Amino acid sequence: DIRRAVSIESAIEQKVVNGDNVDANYSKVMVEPRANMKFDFPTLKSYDE
Amino acid sequence: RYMHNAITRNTMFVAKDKAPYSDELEQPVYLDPLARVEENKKKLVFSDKTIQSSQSYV
Amino acid sequence: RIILAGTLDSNPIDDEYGFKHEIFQTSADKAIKWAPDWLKELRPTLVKNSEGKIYVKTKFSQLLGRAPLMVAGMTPTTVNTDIVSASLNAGYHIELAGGGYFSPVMMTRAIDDIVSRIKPGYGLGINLIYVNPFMLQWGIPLIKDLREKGYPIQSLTIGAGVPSIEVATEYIEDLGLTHLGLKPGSVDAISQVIAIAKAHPTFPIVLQWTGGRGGGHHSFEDFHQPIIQMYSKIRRCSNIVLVAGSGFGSDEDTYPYLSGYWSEKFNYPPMPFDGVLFGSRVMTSKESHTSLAAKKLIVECKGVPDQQWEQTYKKPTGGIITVRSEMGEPIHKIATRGVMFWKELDDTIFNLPKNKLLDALNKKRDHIIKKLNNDFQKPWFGKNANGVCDLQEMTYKEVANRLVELMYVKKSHRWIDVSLRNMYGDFLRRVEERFTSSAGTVSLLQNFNQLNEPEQFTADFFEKFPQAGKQLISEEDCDYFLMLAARPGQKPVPFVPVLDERFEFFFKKDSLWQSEDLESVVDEDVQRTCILHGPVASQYTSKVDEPIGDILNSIHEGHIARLIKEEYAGDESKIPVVEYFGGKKPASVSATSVNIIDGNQVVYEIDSELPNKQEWLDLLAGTELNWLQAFISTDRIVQGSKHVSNPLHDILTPAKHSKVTIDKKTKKLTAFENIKGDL
Amino acid sequence: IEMAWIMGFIKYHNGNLKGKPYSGWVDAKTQTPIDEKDIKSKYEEEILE
Ligand SMILES: NC(=O)c1ccc[n+]([C@@H]2O[C@H](COP(=O)([O-])OP(=O)(O)OC[C@H]3O[C@@H](n4cnc5c(N)ncnc54)[C@H](OP(=O)(O)O)[C@@H]3O)[C@@H](O)[C@H]2O)c1
Ligand SMILES: Cc1cc2nc3c(=O)[nH]c(=O)nc-3n(C[C@H](O)[C@H](O)[C@H](O)COP(=O)(O)O)c2cc1C
Repeated sequence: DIRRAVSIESAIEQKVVNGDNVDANYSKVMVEPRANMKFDFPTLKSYDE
Repeated sequence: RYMHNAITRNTMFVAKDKAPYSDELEQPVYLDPLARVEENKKKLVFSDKTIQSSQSYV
Repeated sequence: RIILAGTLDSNPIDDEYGFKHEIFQTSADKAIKWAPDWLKELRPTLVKNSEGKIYVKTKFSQLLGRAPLMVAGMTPTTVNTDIVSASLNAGYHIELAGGGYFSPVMMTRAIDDIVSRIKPGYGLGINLIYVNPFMLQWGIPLIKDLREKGYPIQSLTIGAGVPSIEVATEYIEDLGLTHLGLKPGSVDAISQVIAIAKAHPTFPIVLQWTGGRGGGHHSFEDFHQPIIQMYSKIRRCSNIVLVAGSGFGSDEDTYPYLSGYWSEKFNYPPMPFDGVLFGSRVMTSKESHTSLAAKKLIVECKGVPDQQWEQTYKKPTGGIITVRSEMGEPIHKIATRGVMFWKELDDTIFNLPKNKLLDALNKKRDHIIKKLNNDFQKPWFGKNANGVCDLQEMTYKEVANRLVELMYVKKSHRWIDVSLRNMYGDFLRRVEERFTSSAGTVSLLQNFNQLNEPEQFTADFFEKFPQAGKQLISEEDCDYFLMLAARPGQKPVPFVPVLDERFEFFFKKDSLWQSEDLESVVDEDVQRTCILHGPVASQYTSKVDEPIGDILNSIHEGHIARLIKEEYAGDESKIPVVEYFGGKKPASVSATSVNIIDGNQVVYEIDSELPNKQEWLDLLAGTELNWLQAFISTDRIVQGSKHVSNPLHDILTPAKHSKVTIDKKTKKLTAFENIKGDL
Repeated sequence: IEMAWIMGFIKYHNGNLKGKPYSGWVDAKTQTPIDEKDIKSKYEEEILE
């Protein structure tokens, strides 16, 4: 709990000093995934193969 | 491309309304084993130039 | 003067003619109510400034204290903050093209760059477009507090539409403007303008008359016939300053219009004009952002005489045709392959109703795409497998590369617009969103500012997504693409992605800026471009890249030489000389200078009742033009390129038991007043 | 998402959705947009049911 609370406090202290406008830029913009329904005919091997 | 378009617009199955041949061509196609559909206006339709043509036996 | 000596039922509401009694007014001499003589009253005359400079004293020059040759305010050309400033320093007045700004902050920035570069104290105008209720949504409130801060904006011309009367009340009284310009096109619009001026008989109103022979947007009405019925009822409103433009490019070209001897063609009295504005004549100036090839094309296109400007609706007339707008308003434009294609499209597809539109596009698809890739400026987007094609037959990688090629100028390493940059980035956000699966990982696109050089970024990016180079654009990522291409608040797309009912919605919108930057054109061929121009004015646009100051000076000097030869017998010494030019009327216009008493060693006591304010100011002013007459009569005091109210203009308000002292030829004014019995 | 589509759980709505332009998957019962991930976590119980 103390390592949790001290972390929270130093996070919010930075969010005040540095301002809440750059701290969102520290959180990386993660990528949402979509579905990629293809049709994908059976894969043709090469001739010599 | 087609599958994506369809599955989005609920038109996977497009019911045909008119046959590839026209009523006046529905018989002449039946007698010619070489008369085959050509395409125009983004449609696959039978014509008269394809029926009993003199060039389909080269 | 006409005296209806038959009947005694005076008087007509506008006093057009006299009645029986006006023979009888036996006040010592005041009976003689003269008739307006336009040839004598408002004739163009000369006047020398104390610096030795010669001006063309008109009713308009008198308002603006400068030559009577103003510059319209076209959206493509006049929006460039350089041409407008570099010609204010030339001494001629310009209205800033408000149409070219979509945000208050951008226009404010441009204004501030203007103020910093023009001479200290000069003022400028702002041309707005009344049919953009969004632009009048934020522009007007901007002008309010900006004028409240005191920026040198000295005019607001409301083009492409005349406002209602009660909103013109707000346009006049609240925002502290000096003069208001209006661009009427219909005789009824002129009636509306007069209805406006009579509502505020003291606030000056600049009536900018433009016929149909002009450039850019367009009017059907002939140039003369409207005013030939209204010149009289206008001049009976002393506040309206009348300016005629729409196809003036040379000094002698417009000199009959200034002099008024143009009416001779119609067996009418000479009907002089106050001032003359300019449109397309200036676009070939050096200080304009018109593309060099576009200026060269303009110089190439021959003019058209006024008697045959109406044939512009049919053929290239000297290389200029009209065409319907998005809303069917005509728009005079130069005639290029792209413009011809525009006209043909409007002629056959766009005139049709909504229903058969789809089919007409279907049967003409390939032919349209032909010229859209060949002759137009917003080309057909899809181009895959070395063939022109539809959108849904392109891989993601080639889609992105096409977006780059059509939204990023590789020469100047910049985007056409940062909002297009954000569109591109928002599209890559969907690409990566697609080709990834249950990742919760970092996106290669954290800040769109990475896109300021996409050419290499995307190229290396498609390595983390190889198959996007080979899987075609999906439909759900295609309709999303379109939904991007028409999101609000974004600059319209520089190409055409589809053929649907919104075809013109992609085809016509924002088809103006490309003449400024032909480098965004796919091949930098001006024949793709939409350049606005006036048919009749083109027969003077013979020199290219001449300084904007030289043009107006070249014509003002011609006017001065002509008016010297004609009305001053080739002798310049006869020209009246004034210290400064403006503000007070030197010609005895209907303004109270008779109750102005001038003197050398003068004192005149005053009490609380007599007089009212304005005439007291005038009494104090003196008749002739001196620094004191100026300072007491000036409406505006410059504070380092500011225009703040005149201090004396209220502190010298008439007061009880006071007295002022103007002694030794105005070498000092001395105001007194009673304190505790003492003065 | 396919089993959702053929069971009538989602419908690819397009156009304006409550004012905003939209081109994507939408719930079928309440007609509110749904990301491509919430499909499983939201319906997998019902589909297999
Ligand atoms: N009287 C004449 O002789 C004459 C001559 C030429 C032009 N005109 C008039 O002046 C206007 C000139 O404008 P135009 O035709 O070039 O524009 P347009 O093609 O009519 O398109 C303008 C629209 O695009 C949006 N837009 C444009 N730039 C944007 C940006 N940077 N960011 C966000 N949104 C943007 C605006 O949306 P918002 O609603 O969000 O602003 C606006 O509604 C014409 O509409 C025409 O009627 C008159
Ligand atoms: C290059 C060019 C740009 C123009 N831009 C505008 C504009 O943004 N708003 C407007 O009400 N009129 C605009 N006009 C029309 C002019 O202000 C004026 O009405 C017309 O040019 C006068 O015709 P003239 O050039 O033959 O004297 C433009 C005209 C030209 C040649």
